Amino acid sequence: PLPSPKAWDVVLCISGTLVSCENALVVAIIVGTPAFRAPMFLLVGSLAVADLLAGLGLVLHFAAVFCIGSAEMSLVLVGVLAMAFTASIGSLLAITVDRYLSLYNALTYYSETTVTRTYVMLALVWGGALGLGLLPVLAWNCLDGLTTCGVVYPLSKNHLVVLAIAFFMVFGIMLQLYAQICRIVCRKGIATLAVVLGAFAACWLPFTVYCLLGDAHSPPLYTYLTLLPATYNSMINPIIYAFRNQDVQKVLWA
Amino acid sequence: PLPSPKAWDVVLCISGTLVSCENALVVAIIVGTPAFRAPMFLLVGSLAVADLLAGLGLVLHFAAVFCIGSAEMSLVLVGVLAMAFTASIGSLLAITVDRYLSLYNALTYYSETTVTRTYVMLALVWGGALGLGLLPVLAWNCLDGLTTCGVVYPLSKNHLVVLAIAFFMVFGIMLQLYAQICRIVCRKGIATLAVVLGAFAACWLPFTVYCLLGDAHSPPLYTYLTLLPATYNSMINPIIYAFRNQDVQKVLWA
Ligand SMILES: CC(C)Oc1cc(Cl)ccc1CNc1cc(-c2ccccc2)nc2ncnn12
Ligand SMILES: CC(C)Oc1cc(Cl)ccc1CNc1cc(-c2ccccc2)nc2ncnn12
Ligand SMILES: CCCCCCCC/C=C\CCCCCCCC(=O)NCCO
Ligand SMILES: CCCCCCCC/C=C\CCCCCCCC(=O)NCCO
Ligand SMILES: CCCCCCCCCCCCO
Ligand SMILES: CCCCCCCCCCCCO
Ligand SMILES: CCCCCCCCCCCCO
Ligand SMILES: CCCCCCCCCCCCO
Ligand SMILES: CCC/C=C\CCCO
Ligand SMILES: CCC/C=C\CCCO
Ligand SMILES: CCC/C=C\CCCO
Ligand SMILES: CCC/C=C\CCCO
Repeated sequence: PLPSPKAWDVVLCISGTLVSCENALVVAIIVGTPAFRAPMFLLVGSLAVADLLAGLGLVLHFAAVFCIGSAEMSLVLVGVLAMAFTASIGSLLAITVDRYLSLYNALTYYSETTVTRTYVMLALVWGGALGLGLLPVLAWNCLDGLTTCGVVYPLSKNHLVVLAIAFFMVFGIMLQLYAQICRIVCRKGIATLAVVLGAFAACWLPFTVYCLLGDAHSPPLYTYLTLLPATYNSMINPIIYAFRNQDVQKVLWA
Repeated sequence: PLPSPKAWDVVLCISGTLVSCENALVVAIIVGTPAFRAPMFLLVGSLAVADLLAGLGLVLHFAAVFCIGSAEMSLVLVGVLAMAFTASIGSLLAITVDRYLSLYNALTYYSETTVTRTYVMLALVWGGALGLGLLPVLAWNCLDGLTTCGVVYPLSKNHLVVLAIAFFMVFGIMLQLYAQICRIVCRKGIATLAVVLGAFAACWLPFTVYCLLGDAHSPPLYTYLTLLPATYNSMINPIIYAFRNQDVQKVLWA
């Protein structure tokens, strides 16, 4: 007797499908033409790949939990979603650091070296995504039943709290970065970047705060209500970061 | 008299006494000489006042819980300790940002009167210390029951989680700042900055992590064993930030 899907589960499956479609389009645009090989588009490509992985993981997780039942597969796919979300946030941070460094090297008349540091940032982001996405597989999970399980069933409470700590450190870093970018160029662009930062924060603060204010016995509705904004953020990230470029729009026109 | 204090509380009382003595000396040096009116010395004075308040609060809390029993006085003093620690963190952040901006304006050629930006930072720090140190004297009090007390008995759990969230945002901000200062300045004088940042992280991470990984029924020894480094941080802050100055040391030698 496989569980019958609920409304919220179908909602997350649909959102995962939409995210997968959008980020597949973005990745296909980037990789199809050999023009986009600059270290500026590599970070956008990494973010798009991470979001596409998250969407495909959502769809495959719904399918493998409610259509083709398996117990040793849902845990792996949940780990994959965790890795994809961590990689998405790391790529967002890498895209800001690079953007700040290049306004900074543009109003200082210093030649910029961004051929190796971009590779280092990508390697660090993906290593953090894999090292914070392999814990549910073998290290940190409540499937043993004696590990104070967290709000998410496959994930442990301590692992979730570690993820929240890392996210808040990243949020502080990217609040400083969006605070200096507001000073170097100092008017509508400042408002637009503030709106972008607010859109990023209003989508990830709910879940990353409920992770600390939530208990294992809390209603399952809260998990969906706080995780849906994360999927919405992954949905809107390509629009802000990939379809706002003139070259990508020109490729669309062709 | 009646409570019969344990061996892990006289240590806290003597640590509070040492912190109070050191920061009283620093504040006396700062305020006695009328030459110290620069914004940097104002920030150092604010940090010293916050640490002196923390030490005096520790001593008065020991005296008022273990020598002259009073629940209301104990709660008020615990709120005062929370306010003093929040003000200390805010003053450290203000000192860091002011030092970074001084380096920025020094290695660039733009200068402005920083007599109205330091006042705003001090107002923000000393308004957030009261805003985050008024909750125990307000509805967010756990001694009334039905409030899932945190690792600290008078303080709630949600309040401690909010404090940890704010601290981790501040830690991310000051990790970005201690990386930019490491980039703008640049060779053996940079490891000192790493040592200074360690003398803060290794002191404030234990408690701010145990606030999230701790439970109400957890042993009381953990609270003391993780809050002792927090007192050590306020003990060592004047040595790093006040007795390393030139004018302060010159006045001390006289
Ligand atoms: C304690 C608080 C004020 O510190 C911060 C708070 C947030 Cl939300 C974000 C960032 C910071 C510190 N970064 C910062 C602040 C200011 C600044 C300008 C005007 C008034 C006060 C502060 N200027 C700066 N220039 C380069 N960094 N930077
Ligand atoms: C994801 C990670 C790499 O980002 C950070 C991590 C920490 Cl611990 C602290 C800070 C940042 C981002 N600030 C930063 C990074 C770098 C940089 C230099 C070399 C390699 C990689 C990054 N250069 C910079 N210049 C101005 N800020 N800034
Ligand atoms: C340099 C490295 C930077 C690291 C930054 C880390 C930030 C992480 C924040 C947040 C991490 C979110 C964790 C997602 C949990 C998955 C929930 C799930 O499985 N839902 C199934 C629905 O089907
Ligand atoms: C712009 C504002 C910036 C705010 C930054 C906030 C950081 C807070 C960090 C840490 C908060 C520390 C909380 C102290 C708890 C008191 C424990 C106690 O009472 N022990 C009694 C012993 O006698
Ligand atoms: C930023 C977090 C770095 C330290 C690791 C946090 C996890 C603590 C695990 C506690 C193990 C005892 O159950
Ligand atoms: C814009 C920031 C809003 C964050 C609200 C966080 C809500 C915390 C309560 C989560 C429910 C479980 O306790
Ligand atoms: C980062 C601060 C964001 C606000 C989170 C705390 C707000 C109070 C919610 C308490 C709800 C408990 O049922
Ligand atoms: C420098 C990093 C030190 C982090 C140590 C944090 C350990 C906290 C464990 C608290 C567990 C109480 O249940
Ligand atoms: C450990 C990460 C940093 C190592 C150096 C690589 C980046 C060069 O700027
Ligand atoms: C408290 C908000 C501060 C953000 C930085 C704005 C500086 C503009 O001069
Ligand atoms: C919102 C708090 C700051 C408001 C005043 C602007 C900063 C001073 O230049
Ligand atoms: C990679 C972590 C260290 C951050 C500072 C970068 C220094 C650049 O030379």
